Amino acid sequence: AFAHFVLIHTICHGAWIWHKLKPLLEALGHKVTALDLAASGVDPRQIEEIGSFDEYSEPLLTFLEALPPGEKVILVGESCGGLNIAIAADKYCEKIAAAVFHNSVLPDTEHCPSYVVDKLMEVFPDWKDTTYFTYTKDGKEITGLKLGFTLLRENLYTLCGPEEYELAKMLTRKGSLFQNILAKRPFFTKEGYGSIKKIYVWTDQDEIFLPEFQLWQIENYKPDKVYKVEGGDHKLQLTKTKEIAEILQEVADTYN
Amino acid sequence: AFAHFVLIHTICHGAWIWHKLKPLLEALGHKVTALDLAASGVDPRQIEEIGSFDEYSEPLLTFLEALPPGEKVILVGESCGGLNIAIAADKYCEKIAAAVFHNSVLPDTEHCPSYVVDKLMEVFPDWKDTTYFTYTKDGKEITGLKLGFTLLRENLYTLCGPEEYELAKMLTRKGSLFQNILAKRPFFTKEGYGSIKKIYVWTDQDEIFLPEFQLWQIENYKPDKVYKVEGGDHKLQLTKTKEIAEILQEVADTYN
Repeated sequence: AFAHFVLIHTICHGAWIWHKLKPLLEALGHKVTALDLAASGVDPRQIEEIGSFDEYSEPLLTFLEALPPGEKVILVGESCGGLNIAIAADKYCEKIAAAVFHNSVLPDTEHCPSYVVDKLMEVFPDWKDTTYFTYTKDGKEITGLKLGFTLLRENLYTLCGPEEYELAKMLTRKGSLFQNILAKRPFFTKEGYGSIKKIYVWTDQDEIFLPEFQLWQIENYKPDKVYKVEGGDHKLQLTKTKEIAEILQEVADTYN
Repeated sequence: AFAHFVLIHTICHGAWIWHKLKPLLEALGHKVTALDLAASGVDPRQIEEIGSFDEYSEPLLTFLEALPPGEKVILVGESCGGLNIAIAADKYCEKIAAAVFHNSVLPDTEHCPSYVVDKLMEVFPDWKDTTYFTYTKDGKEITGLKLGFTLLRENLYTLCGPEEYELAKMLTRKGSLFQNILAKRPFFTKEGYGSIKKIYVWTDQDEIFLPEFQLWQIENYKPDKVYKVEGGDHKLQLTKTKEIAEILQEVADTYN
């Protein structure tokens, strides 16, 4: 079967991270949309204009809003993109056939929206040469970050080629986790987000979303299906692109 | 010998086009700077803010202005980047060891600055699915363009892999040739631009800067050295990355 996959990058990244996977999925016959979220990739906004993870999610919400009635998509979120998935599913659950988490945060409905980010920061406290700053938006102080090039090289792009790591150095931008804003956000709903099918894809060789974290997330909020990819690195859509496409094909054949 | 290469993308592109060549040059021991020009790549400006090719060149001029006395670079410009080279050389000629034209326009000092663009538009009049718009800046009507995806696929990225063409679809932005502004600009100077060493690199399999155009440019304004790369496509830094590095090494060993 064919599906429309909507690929959702993580903070400080853009659609460009999907530049290998998107043509491969298209070569299997799928439709693929790879969005730039707010203040990401070639989006014209800067992060200091964005006040919350919800506002950061606008391009995804707008895209979903534009789907004609009856059209459903499979969302695919990497790393912090799982929070964009949860936000989207609480507005447009009827348009989501399934959500695929790709070395991603997996929010739940019983704890506040910051819960799995808080845990991530306990498991992986040292972001190496990443730099931080603060800005104010809508009366709140927001911590921005710019991912350090050593962190990128060693922990996110560990096994990626030099030409892929170069893209990351060139294209990663200032971003934010909006952790303190998530901490005060209404909880993700059982009727929206809680109802969607959730497929969790990961590798135990991820050097930033470490096994203790990912296995903690799976036990915290049981996915409908788990796929473990052997080898690769945090950026499985670069290091294990074919295996990810293979998994996404199966998802398309299972969930509609 | 080692050099500091400054890589200059063409209109509608960004530093990202150099993502294969930059690490290769670094693997030979060079220093490499790959800039985003105004309103290009992840630069925060939009094209409608930019009024001339000189203003478009600002990041290059600022970078050159920041070089301490005595430091010289080798500029490398692809496609329309040769006009950024000429603008830069009329301000900072003493900081330029050489300029390398990479399937690039080659402005001169005897004709107005638009001369080789006017000729390009005669040789290659049909930009396929490229779209155009107009905006006004500093009292002039400027023609903007967004490169068509068929043009990209067939004429610029002809032999590039699907994952490279995908990057182009994702990351190319609205831009401008500023042709009518170039047409009224003071001529490039003999003392500045005219004095710099000019190395012209091309392939006769370029499907947009066609052989008639490139050979016309070489006869119009004789380069100090010509290198013809066999095969590849317009984006030689993607299809012939090693050959381009090889040539740039020789340039570094010849010109300082």
